[PDB]
Formats: sequence, C-alpha cells, structure tokens
Amino acid sequence: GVIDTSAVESAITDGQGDMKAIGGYIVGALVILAVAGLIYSMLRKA
Amino acid sequence: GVIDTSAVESAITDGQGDMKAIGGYIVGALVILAVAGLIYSMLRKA
Amino acid sequence: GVIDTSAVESAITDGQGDMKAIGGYIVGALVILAVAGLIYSMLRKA
Amino acid sequence: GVIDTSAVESAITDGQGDMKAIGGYIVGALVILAVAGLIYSMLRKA
Amino acid sequence: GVIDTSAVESAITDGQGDMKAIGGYIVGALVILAVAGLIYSMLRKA
Amino acid sequence: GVIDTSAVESAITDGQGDMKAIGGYIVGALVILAVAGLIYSMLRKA
Amino acid sequence: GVIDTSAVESAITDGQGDMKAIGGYIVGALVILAVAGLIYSMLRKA
Amino acid sequence: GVIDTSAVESAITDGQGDMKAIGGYIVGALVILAVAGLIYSMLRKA
Amino acid sequence: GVIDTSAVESAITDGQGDMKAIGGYIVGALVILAVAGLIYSMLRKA
Amino acid sequence: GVIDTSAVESAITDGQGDMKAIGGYIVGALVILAVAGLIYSMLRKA
Amino acid sequence: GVIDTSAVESAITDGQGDMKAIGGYIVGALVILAVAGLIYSMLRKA
Amino acid sequence: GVIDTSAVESAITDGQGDMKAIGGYIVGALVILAVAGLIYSMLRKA
Amino acid sequence: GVIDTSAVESAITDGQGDMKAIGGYIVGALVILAVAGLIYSMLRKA
Amino acid sequence: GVIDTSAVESAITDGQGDMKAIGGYIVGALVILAVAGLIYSMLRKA
Amino acid sequence: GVIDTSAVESAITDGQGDMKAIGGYIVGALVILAVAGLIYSMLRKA
Amino acid sequence: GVIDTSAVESAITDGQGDMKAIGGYIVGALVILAVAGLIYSMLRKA
Amino acid sequence: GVIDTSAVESAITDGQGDMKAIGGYIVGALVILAVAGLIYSMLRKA
Amino acid sequence: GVIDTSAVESAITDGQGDMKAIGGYIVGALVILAVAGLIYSMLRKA
Amino acid sequence: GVIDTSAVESAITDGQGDMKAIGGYIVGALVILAVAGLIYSMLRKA
Amino acid sequence: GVIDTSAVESAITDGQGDMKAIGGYIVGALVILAVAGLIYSMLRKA
Amino acid sequence: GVIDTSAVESAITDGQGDMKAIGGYIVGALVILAVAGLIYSMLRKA
Amino acid sequence: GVIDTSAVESAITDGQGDMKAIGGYIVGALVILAVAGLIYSMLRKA
Amino acid sequence: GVIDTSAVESAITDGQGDMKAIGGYIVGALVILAVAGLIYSMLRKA
Amino acid sequence: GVIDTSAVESAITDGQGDMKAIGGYIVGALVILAVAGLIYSMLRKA
Amino acid sequence: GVIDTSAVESAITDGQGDMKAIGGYIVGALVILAVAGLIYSMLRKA
Amino acid sequence: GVIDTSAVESAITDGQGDMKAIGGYIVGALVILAVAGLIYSMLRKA
Amino acid sequence: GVIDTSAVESAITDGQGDMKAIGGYIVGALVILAVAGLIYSMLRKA
Amino acid sequence: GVIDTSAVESAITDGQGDMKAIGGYIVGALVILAVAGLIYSMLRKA
Amino acid sequence: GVIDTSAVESAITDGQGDMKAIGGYIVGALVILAVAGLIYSMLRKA
Amino acid sequence: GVIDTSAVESAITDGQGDMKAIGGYIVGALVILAVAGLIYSMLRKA
Amino acid sequence: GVIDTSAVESAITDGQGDMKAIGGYIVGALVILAVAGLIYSMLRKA
Amino acid sequence: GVIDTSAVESAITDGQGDMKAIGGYIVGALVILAVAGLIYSMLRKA
Amino acid sequence: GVIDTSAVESAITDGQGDMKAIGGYIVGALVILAVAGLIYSMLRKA
Amino acid sequence: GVIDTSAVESAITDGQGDMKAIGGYIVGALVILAVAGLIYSMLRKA
Amino acid sequence: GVIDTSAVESAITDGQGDMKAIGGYIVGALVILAVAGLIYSMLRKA
Repeated sequence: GVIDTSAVESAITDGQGDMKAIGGYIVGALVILAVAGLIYSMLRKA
Repeated sequence: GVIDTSAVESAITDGQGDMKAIGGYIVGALVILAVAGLIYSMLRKA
Repeated sequence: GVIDTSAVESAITDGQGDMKAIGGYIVGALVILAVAGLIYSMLRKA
Repeated sequence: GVIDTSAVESAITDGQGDMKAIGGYIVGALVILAVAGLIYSMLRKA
Repeated sequence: GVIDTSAVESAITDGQGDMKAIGGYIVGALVILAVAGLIYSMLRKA
Repeated sequence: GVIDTSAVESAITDGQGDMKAIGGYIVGALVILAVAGLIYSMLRKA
Repeated sequence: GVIDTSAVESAITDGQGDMKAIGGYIVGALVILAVAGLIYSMLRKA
Repeated sequence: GVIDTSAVESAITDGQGDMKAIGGYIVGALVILAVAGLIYSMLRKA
Repeated sequence: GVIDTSAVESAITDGQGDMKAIGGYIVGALVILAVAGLIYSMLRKA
Repeated sequence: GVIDTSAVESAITDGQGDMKAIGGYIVGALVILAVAGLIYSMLRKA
Repeated sequence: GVIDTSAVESAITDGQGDMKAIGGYIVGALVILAVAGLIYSMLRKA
Repeated sequence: GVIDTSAVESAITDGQGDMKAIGGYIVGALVILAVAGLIYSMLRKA
Repeated sequence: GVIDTSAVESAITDGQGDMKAIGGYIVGALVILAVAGLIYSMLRKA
Repeated sequence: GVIDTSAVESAITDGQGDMKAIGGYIVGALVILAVAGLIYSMLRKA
Repeated sequence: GVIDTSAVESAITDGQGDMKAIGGYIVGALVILAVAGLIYSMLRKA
Repeated sequence: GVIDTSAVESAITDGQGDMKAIGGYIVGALVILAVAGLIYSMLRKA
Repeated sequence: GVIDTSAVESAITDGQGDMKAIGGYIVGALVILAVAGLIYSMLRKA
Repeated sequence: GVIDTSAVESAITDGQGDMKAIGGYIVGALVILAVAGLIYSMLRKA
Repeated sequence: GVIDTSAVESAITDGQGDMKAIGGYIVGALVILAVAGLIYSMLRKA
Repeated sequence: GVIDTSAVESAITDGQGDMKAIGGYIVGALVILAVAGLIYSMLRKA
Repeated sequence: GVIDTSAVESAITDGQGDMKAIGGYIVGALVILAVAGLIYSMLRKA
Repeated sequence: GVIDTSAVESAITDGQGDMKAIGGYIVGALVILAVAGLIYSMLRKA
Repeated sequence: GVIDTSAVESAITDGQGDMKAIGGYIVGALVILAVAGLIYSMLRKA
Repeated sequence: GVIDTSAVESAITDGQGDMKAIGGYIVGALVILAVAGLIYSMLRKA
Repeated sequence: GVIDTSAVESAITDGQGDMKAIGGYIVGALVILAVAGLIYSMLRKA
Repeated sequence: GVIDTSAVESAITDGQGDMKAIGGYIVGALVILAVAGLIYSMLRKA
Repeated sequence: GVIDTSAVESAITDGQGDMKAIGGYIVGALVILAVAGLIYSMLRKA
Repeated sequence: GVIDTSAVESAITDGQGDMKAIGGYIVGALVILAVAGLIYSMLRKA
Repeated sequence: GVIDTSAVESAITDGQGDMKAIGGYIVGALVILAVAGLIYSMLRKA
Repeated sequence: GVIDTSAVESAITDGQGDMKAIGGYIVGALVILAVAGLIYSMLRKA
Repeated sequence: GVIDTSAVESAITDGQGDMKAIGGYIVGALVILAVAGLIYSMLRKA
Repeated sequence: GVIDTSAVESAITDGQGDMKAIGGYIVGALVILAVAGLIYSMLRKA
Repeated sequence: GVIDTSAVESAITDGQGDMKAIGGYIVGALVILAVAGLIYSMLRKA
Repeated sequence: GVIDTSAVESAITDGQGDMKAIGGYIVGALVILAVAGLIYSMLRKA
Repeated sequence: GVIDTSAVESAITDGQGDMKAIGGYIVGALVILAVAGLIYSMLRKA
C-alpha cells in the first residue's frame, strides 16, 4: 500500500543518486584517456 | 448469531491489518533488490 | 406449525445477513493481498 | 456482494496508482543511465 | 423448488456481474504494467 | 402406492430441471473467469 | 449441459477476439521500437 | 437398476462431448497467443 | 483432440508466414544500410 | 477396470501424437527465425 | 432364508456390474480432460 | 470374512496394475514434451 | 471483457506514443554526435 | 496476426525510407570533404 | 516405473542426437561467414 | 502397518533411482548444448 | 495474530539486511572488473 | 444445563488459545522460508 | 489439549531449525555459482 | 477402558513411526531432484 | 522429433546458401574498390 | 506514463547539451593541432 | 526430521562439489579462447 | 529467405554501380592534377 | 520516425556548412604558403 | 549426480579440444595475410 | 540467514580475488603487445 | 543511393573545375619566372 | 562436435587458399607499378 | 547502496590514477621517438 | 568463396591492365620532356 | 551529468594547453634546422 | 574457483610467450626492410 | 596455441625470405641506373 | 590494479630502452651516408 510505496520512492531516489554519481566518475577516467590520446597525436605529427 | 459475528469482523480486521503490513515489508526488500540491480548495470555499461 | 415457521424465516434471515457480510470482509483481505502482489511484480520487472 | 465489490474497485485503484508511479521513478533512473552512456560515447569518439 | 430457484439465478447473476468487472479492473493494472515495460526497453536500447 | 408414486416422479422431475439449470448458470461465471485469465496472460507476455 | 455449453463457446470466442487484438497492438509498439533502432544505427555508422 | 443405468451412459456421453469441445476452443486461444509471441520475438531480434 | 489440433497447424502456419516475411523486410533495410556504407568508404578513400 | 483402461491408453496415445506434432511445427518457425538472423548478421558484417 | 438369499446375490451382482461400468465411463471423461491439459501445456511452452 | 477378503486383494491388485501403467503412458508424453523443449532451445541459441 | 479491452488499446496507444517520441529525442543526440565527428575529420585532414 | 503484420510492413517501410535518406545526406558531407582535399593537394603540389 | 523409464532414456537419446546435429549445421553457416570475412579483409588491406 | 511400510521404502527407492538417472541424461543434452555454444563463439570471434 | 506478526517484521528485517549487504559485495567485484577494463583500453590505445 | 455450559466456554477457550498459538509458530517457519527465498534471488541476479 | 500442544511447539521448532539450515546450504551452492559467473565474465572481457 | 487405551497409544506410536520415516524417504528424492536442478543451471549459464 | 529435424537441416541449408552468396556479392564491390585505389596510386606517382 | 516521460525529454535534453559542448572543446584542441602543423610545414619548406 | 535432513546436507554437498568443478572446466575453455584472441591481435597489428 | 535475398543482390548491384562510377570521377580529377604537374615541370626545366 | 528525421537533415546541414567553410580557411593558408614558395624560388634563381 | 558429471568433463574436454584447434587454423590465415602485407610494403618502398 | 550469509561474503571475496588477478595477467600481455608496436614504429620511421 | 550519387558527380565536378583552374594560375607564375631567367641569361652572355 | 569441426577445417582451408591467391595478384599490380616508377626515374635523370 | 558506492569511487579513483600514469609513460617513448626523427632529418639535410 | 574469388582475379586483372597502360602514357610525356632538354643543351653549348 | 561535465572542460583545457606548448617546442627545433640550412647554402655558393 | 584459476595463469602465460615471440619475428622482417631502404638511398645519392 | 605458433614462425620466415630477395633485385636496377649516370657525366665533362 | 601496473612501467621501460638504442644505430648509418656525400662533393669540385 501507499505508505509502503513512499518508501519505494525513497530507495529508488538513493538508487538514482548513486547512478549519476558513479557514471560521472567513469567519465573522469574517459577524459584523462581522451586527452592523453591527443598528446600522443601531437608527437606522432611533429 | 449477530453479536458473535461482530467479533468476526474484529478478528478479520486484525487479519487484514497484518496482511498489508507484512506485504509492505516484503516490498522494502524488493526495492533494495531492484535498485541494487540498477547499479550493477551502471558498472556493466561504463 | 405456521407461526413457528415464520420464526424460522426470521432466524434464517439473520443467518444470511451474517453470511454475506462476513464473506464480504474476507474479500477486503483478498483485494489487499492481490494488489500487494501487483506491486511486487512491478519491482521484479523494473 | 455488490457493496463489498465497490471496495474492490477502491483498493485496486490505489493499486494501479502505486504501479504507474513506481514504474515512472524507475524510468527516471534509466534516463540518467542512458544519457550517461551517450557522453561516454562522446569521449570514446573524440 | 422453482420460485426459490429463480432467486438462485438472481444471486448468481449478480455474482457474474461482479466477476467480469473486478477481472476487468485487474487488467487495467496489467496494461499500465506492460506498457511501462516497453518504455523501460526504449531507454535500455537507445 | 402407485398413484402417489407418480407424484414422486413429478417432484423429482422438477428437481432435476432445477439442477441442470443452476449448474448451467454457474458455468456462465466460470467461462467469464477463465477467459479473463487468458487476457491477463496476454499482457504478462507481451 | 449442451445449451449452457453453447454459451461457453460464445464467451470463449469473445476471449480469443480480445487476445489477437491486444497482441496485435503490442506489435505496433515493437515495430516502432525496432525501426527506431535501425536509424540509431545509421547515425552510429555514418 | 440396469435401464436407469443406460441413461447414466447417455448423460455421461453428453458430458464427455462437451468437455473435449470446450477444451478444444481453449486451445484455439492458446495457439493465437503462442504465435503472437513468435512475432514479438521477430521484432525483438531484427 | 485431433480436429482441434488441425486448427493448431493452421494458426501456426500463418504464424510462420508472418515471420519470414517480416524478417525479410528487415533485411531490405540492412542492405540499404550496408551498401550506403560502401559508398561512404569510396569517398574516404579517394 | 481393465477394459476401461485400454481406452485410457488409446486417448493418451492420441494425446502424445498431437504433442510431438505441434511441437514440431513450432520448430519450423524457430528455424526460419534462426536463419533469418544469420543473414542479418551477414549484412552487419560485410 | 436360503433361496431368498440366492436372489440377494443376483441383485447384488447386477449392482456391481452397473458400478464398474459407470465408473469406467467417468474415466473416459477424465482421460480426455487429462490429455487436453497436456496440449495446453505444449502451447504454453513453445 | 477371509475368503471375501482374498477377493479384495485381487481387485486391488488389478487396481495397482492399472495405475502404474497409466502413469507410465503419461510419462511418455512428458518426455516427448521435454525433449521438444531442448531443441527449441538449440535454435534460440544458435 | 470487451469494454475493459478498449481501455487496453487506450493505454497501449499512450505507450506507443511515448516510445516513438523518446526514441526520436535520442536520435537528436546521435545526429549532433555524428556531425561533430565529421568536423573532427576535417581538421585531421587539412 | 495478418492484419497487424501489414502494419509491420508499413512502419518498416517508413524505416527504410528514413535510412537511405539520412545515409544520403551524410554522403553530401563526405563529397565536400573529399574534394576539399583534392584542392589542398593542388596547392601542396604547385 | 522402471520400464517406462527405459523409454525415457530412449526419447532423451533421440533428443540429444537431434541437438548435436542441428548445432553442427549452424556451425557450417558460421564458418562460411567467418571466412568470408577474412577475404573481405584481404581486399581492405591490399 | 510396518511390513506394508517396508514396501513403501522399496517403491520409493525405485523412485529415487529413476530420478537421478533421468536427471542425469538430461544433463548429457545440456553439455552438448553448452559446448556447441562455445564453438559458435570461436567462429564469431576469429 | 499480532505478536506472531511482530516476529515476521523481525525475520524480514534480517532478510533485507542480508540482501543489501550481499548485493553490495557483488558490486565490489564489478568495480574491479570495470576499471580493469579501462586500463586494458589504455594499452589498446597507446 | 447452564453450569455445565460454563465449562463448555472454558474448554473452548483453551481450544482457541492453542490454535492461535500453533498457527503463530507455523508462521515463524514461513517467514524464514520466504526470506531465504529472497537471498536466493539476490545471488540469481547479481 | 495444552500439554499435547507443548509438544506441537517442539516438533515445529525442529521443523524451523531444519528449514533455515537446508535453505542455508542451498545458498552455498548459489554463491559458488554466482562467482563462477563473474570469472567467466572476466575472460569474455579481457 | 484404560487398558484397551494403552493399546491405542501403542498402535498410534507405530503409526507416527511409520510417518516420519516415509516422509523422510520422500525427502531423499526431493534433494536429488533439487540438486540435479542446480547442475542444469550451471550448464545453462556457462 | 526426427522428421521435424530433417526440416531443420533444410531451412538451415537454404540459410547457408544465402550467406555465401550475399557475402560473395559484397566482395564484388570490394574488388572494384581496391583496384580503383591502385589506379589512383598510379596517377599520384607518375 | 506521460508525465514521467516529460522528465525523459528533460534528462535527454541535458544530455544533448553536454554532448555538443564537449565535442566542441575537443575541436578546440584539433584546430590548435592542425595549425601547428601548418607552421611546421613553413619551416620544412623555407 | 533431523536425521533425514543430515542426508539433505550430504546430497547438497555433492551438488556443490559438482558445480564448482564443472564451472571450473568451462573456464578452461574460456582461457584458451581469450588467449587465442590475443594472438589474433598480434598478427592484425604487426 | 530466398526471395528476400534476390532483393539483396539488387541493392548490392546498385551499390557497386555507384562505386565504380564515383571512383571513376575521382580519377578524372587526378589526371588533370598529374598532367598539370608535368607542365609545371616543363617550365622549371626550360 | 519522420519528423524526428527532418531534424536529422537539419543538423547534418549545419554539419556540411561548417565543413566546407573550415576546409576553405585551410586553403587560405595553403595559398599563402604556396606563393611564398614561388618568391623563394625567384631569389634562388636570380 | 557424480557419474553423470564425469560425462560433463568428457564433453567439455572435446569442446576445448575443438576450440584451440579451430582458433589455430584461423591464425594460419592471419599469418599469410600479415606477411602478404609486408611484401606489399616492399614494393611500395623500393 | 546470517551465518549462511557470512559464507556468502567469503566466496564472493575469493571471487573478487580471482578477478583482479586474472585481469592483471591479461594486462601483462597487452603491455608486451603495445610496446612491441612501438619498436615496429621505430623501424617504419628510420 | 542513386540520386544521392548524382550529387556526388556534381560536387566532384566543381572540384575538378577548381583544380585545373588553380593549376593554371600557378603556371602563369612559372612562365614569368622562366622567361625572366632567359633575360638574365642574355646579360650574363653579352 | 568433432565431425562438424572437421568441416570447419575444410572451409577455413578454402579460406586461406583464397587469401594467399588474391594477395598474390595484388602484388602483380604493385610490381608493374614499382618498375614503371623506375623508368620514370631514368628519363628524369638522363 | 550508499556505503558500497563509496567503495566504487575508491576503486575508480585507483583506476584513473593508473591510467594517466601509464598514458604518461607511453608519451615518454613517443618523445624519444619524435626527437630521434629530427636528428635523422639533420643528417638527410646536411 | 571460390567462384566469387575467380571474379576477384578478373577485376584485379583489369586493374593491372589499366595500370601498365596509364604508366606507359606518362612515360611518353617524359621522353618528349627529356629530349627537349637535350636540344636546349645543344643551343646553350654551340 | 552537468557537474561531471564541467570537469570534462577542465581536463580538456589542460589537454589543449599541453598541445600548443609541445607543438611550440618542436618548432624551436625546426627553426634551428631551417636556418642551419641557409648557412650551408652560403658556403655552397661562395 | 582458485585452482581452476591457477590454470588461467598457465594458459595466459603461454599466451604472452607466444605474443612476444611472434612480435619479435615480425621485427626481423622490418629490420631487413629498413636497411634495404638505406642502401637504396646510397645509390640514389652517389 | 604453441604448435599453431610454430607455423607462425614458418610463414613469417618465408615472408622475410621474400623481402630481402625482392629488395635485392630492386637494388640491381638502382646500380645500373647510378652508373649510367656516371657515364652521362663523363661526356658532359669531356 | 596497482601492482599489475608497476609491471606496466617495467615493460614500457624496456620498450623505451630499445627505441632510443635502435634509433641511435640508424643514425650511425646516416652519418656514414652524409659524410660519404661530402667527399663525393670534393671530387666533383676539384
């Protein structure tokens, strides 16, 4: 019932919180990766 | 008879009380379950 | 005899009254049950 | 009987209410997930 | 006897009335469920 | 005796009449039930 | 009995009617889904 | 006695008739169901 | 029973008909896709 | 008794007949499905 | 007495005759039932 | 009495005979079912 | 039943509506992605 | 079923339409790219 | 029972027979696929 | 009673015998299945 | 009854405790997995 | 008579006492069961 | 009566003991299963 | 009377003896069943 | 079963037929591509 | 449902925002790269 | 009961034994697979 | 299937048509380029 | 779908716009380069 | 059970055998490919 | 329950241990790969 | 596709136009250069 | 399985055959190219 | 849950640490490469 | 496959044909160039 | 999400910083190279 | 599990062995290539 | 694996063989070229 | 992880070692080349 389902929203909320966060930190890695590639290209070139 | 049947309503009432409650706490488990799945998916992905 | 049998109808009437009532309150429980199952399914799923 | 079955509609109604709601909040998670994937792809790429 | 059995048809009729109705409202829940699944799939995918 | 027993056949006849009839209307309920289950399955599935 | 069972065929018929219909509309969703995937692939690619 | 029991066979016969028939029409529903699932799978896939 | 199962073959047949057809039209899309890739490669190259 | 149980074997036999048959036609669908997937893969690839 | 009791055996014999027969025809129904269930399962499955 | 009860053993024996037999033929159906499922899985897969 | 199944069509309709829409907005992202790749290629080149 | 599957062809058709179109406009970009390379080569050279 | 279960082994045996066979023919397709890819690579390259 | 219950153990024993056996032959199928999947993967890959 | 149902809450509580915990340790594995993938990508690249 | 019927209430009271108690301890088992299922699901999943 | 019902609690207690234990050992299997899956994923990946 | 009722306890005792025993051997079957399922799952999986 | 599985081989055969064919026509494109590159090189050079 | 899907558009919007932005900053790098190449060529030359 | 449940532990133990073993041999395959991929990459590259 | 695969050949054909054509027009550019180089050399020289 | 694909054309258009522009400004550099070479040659010479 | 699981090892063994073999022959192709590239480079060069 | 779930942590721990280890040895391969590429580049160049 | 490839010819045409033109103006420079050399020689000489 | 995998070797063999052949004919082109360059150099020179 | 997700950040952190480091050491190689090229050019020249 | 690869030889053949031809006509230009230089030298000289 | 994408800009910024810098120091080398060539020419000449 | 994972290290080890070896022999080719270029330059020059 | 990798060495060996050979014959051309230049110089001179 | 990444540094180190070395020996060749050119010039001259 209802009340029990307010608790649903609560745990789901924590859930989404976690997600965008984690997904964010992954991106931190990717940027470092990306950019390290661009330098690698600058040497290749000149 | 009648009076005896008011007591019926009484015990049945307790009955339903118990039910929606228990059924509720089960759902608490399910949400935790569900959401723990979503995080598991965020790692899989990124 | 007859008169005595009008009293029959009377006690039987109370009888049926009681029945549909009690049977009704049982159903209240079942609906709560049913629907609590449907929520349990929504978590399972998503 | 009838009256008892109006109460059925009532509890079932709450039921469906709960469902589309919960199912909705799950989707909130999925969108965040999805889109976090698209960014992950933008880095991969460039 | 006969007359008493016309009343049978009557209560049984109410009975069936109730049934297809309730069974109907359950389906309302299921559709909402179903379709909420399809959206969940659209995110998964794209 | 005999004549008295023709009346037996008569009341028994009414009896059987009633039975197959009532038993019939019960089945009307069951079919509605059954089939409402099949729809419930179509949603579950797709 | 027999007659009562013609009514069976009747309610079952409605039943099947409903089914292929609903199952059909679900497919409408799936096609839209499918094809939206193919476009998503055309971008990925070129 | 005997004769009375030939009538038994008769009503039982009708009985079985009804059964395989009804059971048959149910299957009509199931096939429609089944196959509608297979199409649903063809979209999922391609 | 048997007869009822000839109808099974019938609905299943329609089923398979549908499948190879749909699966076919999907392929029409894929070829267009594929080949559009090959042109994209001819430009890349020269 | 015995004789009555030879008829059991008979109806059960028809039963199994039906089964392996139907189950067979389902497989016809699956093969068409499968293989249509393999072509879909040949385009994806080249 | 004795002779009168040979007639007992006679009517009892008819009795048992009737029984195993009727009980037999009931089983005919059950087999049809059973097996119709197995087909219902083959669709469910595949 | 005793002798009458040897006949009991006799009819019960036939009884058990019938049972393991019938139960056996049912299993024949199940195996066909089972295995038809495994093939269905081989297509699904490859 | 029927009426209850008109409501099915209704919720399914909303369903499909949602889908093609969402699937659409995803594509908006992909195009931006794609094209940003093409510019990245123009620099690489010249 | 059949009719429902004509709608499949319809949505798939739109699908393919979209594809060859989009894939086409991508090529417009590539040609401009290509040719801009050839001019870049004419300067390099002379 | 036992004998009935020797027949189990028999139908299961056919079952496995079918499986490794079908699974085999699928592989025939895959090899053709694979190798057609390798040629596609030889052109790409030289 | 006791003796009658030694026969219970006996039939139950046969029972379990049958079970682990049949369950075993099913596994034979599964292994063939599994491994045929792994080869399918080796082609996919290289 | 009530008291007996307080014990329900108790065992269910332990239940949920266990769940989020276990689900947590699984995630520990996934992160290690994920990140080990990212390093694998850094080598691939440079 | 009356007094004798006060003793009725007494033994019936003990009766009900016993019942709700026993019924309670059964539930203790069920909860342990239930929850052990939920853990089993957490492993299945992750 | 009462005393007899203390013995009820006793046998029920053993009962629950058994349950949580067995249910526990099942979980031992599941964990081994789960984790063996995670390794299988590490190979798939790298 | 009393003495006669000591013999009651005696036959009832044998009774319970038999029960827990038989019920035990049934469980032997179930475990074999259960566990054979878990292996079936290990193949499915890997 | 067997016969049903000869049809498997049949549809799979068509399948492979299609594959090597299509894969072939793709190669026709690649050769034209390749060689058009070699001419492009002859101009570059001289 | 609908409302829940307005939130979809919202998160997707942010998504696309992010993308064209990031993709933009990457291009900033590429231009700097490109042009640094052109200077490198001016020295090579004169 | 208890003793019967020691046998449970026994069969479950064998069960788990089997599992980690089988799951192990599967991994043997995967490693061979994996590593054969790495060599395939060394050729691709140089 | 087959017919669907004749359409494959058709779209692939158009594909190759396009390719050799485009690749051709590129060469037109290259020749003009080449030869313009040769004149540039005649001036350099004399 | 369609509308969503008009937006595709739109973003692709911007895309191509950007390209021919950028590619153009690069050429501005090349001409300056080229011609600065020709002067360098006039000094070398005379 | 155990014995049945020795057969598991057996079929898995064949499995791995097949794999390293096939994977091996693929490499034969790759080497031929690789080296044919190196010759192609020797011409390019001198 | 709890204790049973400490064993969960234990097997999961071993699990993660295995993972980071294996994932590690894979990386050993990749580094050797990577670096062997860099040497290949030094020859290409000078 | 075709139409899209007529546009290819169009942009390529502009391309070649540009080329022979630019290449032409370069030659204008070269002639002026050349001839200025010849005068330089006439002075050297006489 | 094994036999099925002999066919693997067979198709792979054809595969490699094709490769070294095609790769060979490409080289024929390259030599003609190369050497045509050397003549071009003899004119340049003398 | 939350706490479990702090550990996520932790392992991801190590992850990124590793990455920028490794990516760094690769660059050390590239610089040595680059510069060794410049010396190679100084000899070529003078 | 094979046949498809005879067509490879065919298109490659045309390819080489084209090459030696074009390369030839280039040489025609070079000779005219060369020799025009020799006359230029005869004037310089005498 | 957003915040996470501000960090993107940050790491990309560092990235570009690095690039123009490194690219700059390369040019320092080139100038030294260039000019050392011009002196080499002054000796050649006079 | 553990032991099974020692075998992982073993097959991975062989793996890396193979790699550095093969990668090595490739380099043998490259050196021969390189140096053959240097001789080609000595002729060009003197 | 190992054995498969001895074949690698074999094909690579042939590879290198081919290379130094071809590279050798190219040099034969260059010497003839070179020396023909020296004679051309002897005439120029005297 | 970390430790595994210390080994990365190790193999990369060897890598760079190799590079500057090889690149060095190439330069030895170039100097010999260069200087042999200068002598060639001294003869040309005087």
